[PDB]
Amino acid sequence: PSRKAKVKATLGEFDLRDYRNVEVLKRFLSETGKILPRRRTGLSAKEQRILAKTIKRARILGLLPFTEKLVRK
Amino acid sequence: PITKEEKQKVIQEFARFPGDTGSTEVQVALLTLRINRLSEHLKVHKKDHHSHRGLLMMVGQRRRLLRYLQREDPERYRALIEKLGIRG
Amino acid sequence: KRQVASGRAYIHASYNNTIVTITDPDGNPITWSSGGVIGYKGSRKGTPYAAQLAALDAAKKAMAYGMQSVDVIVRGTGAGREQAIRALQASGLQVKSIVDDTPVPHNGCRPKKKFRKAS
Amino acid sequence: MRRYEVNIVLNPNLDQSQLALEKEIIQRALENYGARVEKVEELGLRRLAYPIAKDPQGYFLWYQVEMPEDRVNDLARELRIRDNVRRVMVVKSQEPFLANA
RNA sequence: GUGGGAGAGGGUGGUGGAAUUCCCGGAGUAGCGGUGAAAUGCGCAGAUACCGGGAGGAACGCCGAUGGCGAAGGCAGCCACCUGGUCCACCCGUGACGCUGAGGCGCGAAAGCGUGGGGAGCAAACCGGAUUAGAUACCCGGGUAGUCCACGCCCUAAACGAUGCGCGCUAGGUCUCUGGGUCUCCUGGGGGCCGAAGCUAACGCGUUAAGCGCGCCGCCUGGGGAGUACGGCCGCAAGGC
Ligand SMILES: [K+]
Ligand SMILES: [K+]
Ligand SMILES: [Mg+2]
Ligand SMILES: [Mg+2]
Ligand SMILES: [Mg+2]
Ligand SMILES: [Mg+2]
Ligand SMILES: [Mg+2]
Ligand SMILES: [Mg+2]
Ligand SMILES: [Mg+2]
Ligand SMILES: [Mg+2]
Ligand SMILES: [Mg+2]
Ligand SMILES: [Mg+2]
Ligand SMILES: [Mg+2]
Ligand SMILES: [Mg+2]
Ligand SMILES: [Mg+2]
Ligand SMILES: [Mg+2]
Ligand SMILES: [Mg+2]
Ligand SMILES: [Mg+2]
Ligand SMILES: [Mg+2]
Ligand SMILES: [Mg+2]
Ligand SMILES: [Mg+2]
Ligand SMILES: [Mg+2]
Ligand SMILES: [Mg+2]
Ligand SMILES: [Mg+2]
Ligand SMILES: [Mg+2]
Ligand SMILES: [Mg+2]
Ligand SMILES: [Mg+2]
Ligand SMILES: [Mg+2]
Ligand SMILES: [Mg+2]
Ligand SMILES: [Mg+2]
Repeated sequence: PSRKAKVKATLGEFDLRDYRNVEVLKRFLSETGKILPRRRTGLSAKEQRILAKTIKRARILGLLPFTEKLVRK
Repeated sequence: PITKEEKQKVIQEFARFPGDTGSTEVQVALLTLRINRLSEHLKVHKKDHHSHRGLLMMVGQRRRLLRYLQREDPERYRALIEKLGIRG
Repeated sequence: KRQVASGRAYIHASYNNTIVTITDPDGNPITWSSGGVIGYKGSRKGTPYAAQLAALDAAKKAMAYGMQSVDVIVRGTGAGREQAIRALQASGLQVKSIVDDTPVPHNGCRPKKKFRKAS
Repeated sequence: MRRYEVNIVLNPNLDQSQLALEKEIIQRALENYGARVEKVEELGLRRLAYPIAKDPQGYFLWYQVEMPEDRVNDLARELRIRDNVRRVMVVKSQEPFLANA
């Protein structure tokens, strides 16, 4: 479980409240559109809690996927 | 909602002297403010009970403060009611 | 009577059966097969071996249309899902990719009592 | 009055004239509902993560505004009256919350 | 009071994607489904599997936790509006204004009731298939009320922490959520676990007491008969107290 590391560890200083930023947000989703758990995100309680919101917003806007297809099954 | 200039307006209206914030008159005034606003909110939204509990609590607080004021100085009490136009 | 030669292969696998459709690039099917398409009738349709036979039958019928390479897409968890994929790779059809498209609701509809303790 | 952000996603297949038209209509509704535009960002055509109205792309508009909140919902409703307007999302503005600070 | 904070707290209106069902179209043909195994059932009036479109209802995957909010029941897609509670910092204002609370008033899961809508999925009753010594049931196929909305009732529960509310006092340790700070750590408010003293019949509780105390409320006095009978009050009824 979470064998590479820390999505937060590799990234710059970024706004968690920017739902309009696809580049940064796409890193917090798995292969499927699923939002990564805390083990993977490396975030904190309210950090994660905010990220979920902004991601869901971006999904509504059409910038991020709700779900994806898995490859090489 | 209740903004800051509104609240400050009512505070400086019922103050007993410049600087007074928490005297009984001012508190009864603020409670009357919040109660009126909230009851207006409950005129529609009849199905919001969780706020209605708040209304009960605010009314309770106002009535206890007024009970105190009536007990202490009946003149300030009559004055307060005549000013706000409560009870009845 | 097509000459498709490149297409899609849908493996839909439940616990009770495995049905394999093979389609043109636009998704319109060409040939299909299943546990019941081969001899099996009862519970044996949900077998991995029946899944192998189904995949192979479907692929044979597909290469009859002059099919060569397919993109495999899998829906469902059941025995002989993977065995269907394996038969398909071994079929002589070139498998360009495998994908799990298996549908899941995001808490949509009430399941049958068998499937309860879920939503 | 409060500070908002209006996200608008339009038809990428629009030509110049009709696009200028839709933008004009947006401006007019915005003004008519009492909004002042502090900043506007036109991102242009962008790739959606999934089709909206059959189309893989969308035309993005962003308007930071100030306005009489009691009139907000209506504005959004108004913005969605147009056929060529695919998405409208109005958001209460917020101070940026940074990680890696 | 001023200045900040977190939150599925409540109400109204919007809106998003996944899925299910049904309908239209394309392509395709001999089955699908379902079980321990089957049969009913559905399919040559072309099903299942695949693609595109449409209609409609209901619930919101990941995030999601050993988490948060609420007095309780309970509360989870996203957006806005309306609104309740609460915590912290400053130590600014009032000056005992406090606690509890029989009655009263209000809130109160699910099922149920009334009127009108709505009805995709699920499904009491019912109708079928099977299993069985028999099968009423378990298992399988259908399936009405109901489940959803509005308004009005009903007032219950393992309405559970099986632990009434408030305040003061009595070792620590460890994880956690949320504020503040001279930010390795100290300080405040929550949520957990191990444990001092002590308590307990034991199990266990142990600064989130079941410890040491004070105040006020509710309650108990062997089991069955029985939460029955009678009476009263409430309810449209079921029924409740
Ligand atoms: K009890
Ligand atoms: K801090
Ligand atoms: Mg079978
Ligand atoms: Mg191959
Ligand atoms: Mg529109
Ligand atoms: Mg809420
Ligand atoms: Mg749909
Ligand atoms: Mg058809
Ligand atoms: Mg027949
Ligand atoms: Mg025929
Ligand atoms: Mg219908
Ligand atoms: Mg509960
Ligand atoms: Mg608030
Ligand atoms: Mg002082
Ligand atoms: Mg003094
Ligand atoms: Mg009390
Ligand atoms: Mg009363
Ligand atoms: Mg009830
Ligand atoms: Mg009900
Ligand atoms: Mg009814
Ligand atoms: Mg059924
Ligand atoms: Mg049944
Ligand atoms: Mg502790
Ligand atoms: Mg604590
Ligand atoms: Mg603590
Ligand atoms: Mg001891
Ligand atoms: Mg202990
Ligand atoms: Mg006796
Ligand atoms: Mg009884
Ligand atoms: Mg009883």
